[PDB]
Amino acid sequence: GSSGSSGSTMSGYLYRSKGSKKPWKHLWFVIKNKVLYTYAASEDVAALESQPLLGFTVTLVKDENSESKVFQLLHKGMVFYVFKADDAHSTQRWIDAFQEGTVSGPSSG
Repeated sequence: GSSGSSGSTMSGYLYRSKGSKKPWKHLWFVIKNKVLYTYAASEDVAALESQPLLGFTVTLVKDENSESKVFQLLHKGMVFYVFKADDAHSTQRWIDAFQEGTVSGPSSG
């Protein structure tokens, strides 16, 4: 329960990695139709890749660079790729953004 609503679920440059000690990758990402699309530039003409968050998972990682500003994209239980967010606040967003992506929301009403 925070932030208004004006734009896509989440969109911002992040750093992809296959784990620690691995080289980061500056790429653009977006969340649409509950799918994690890949990009290169904000003003891109087409997504580099597209991967649905159906069955996937997310979790916070200790990491060395950050303490709680970087997460990992789990898939079936195994880490698919790493992701670093600007600040902690952001991370949480991406996290919940990735968490609420695989799920469909809790039971209400």
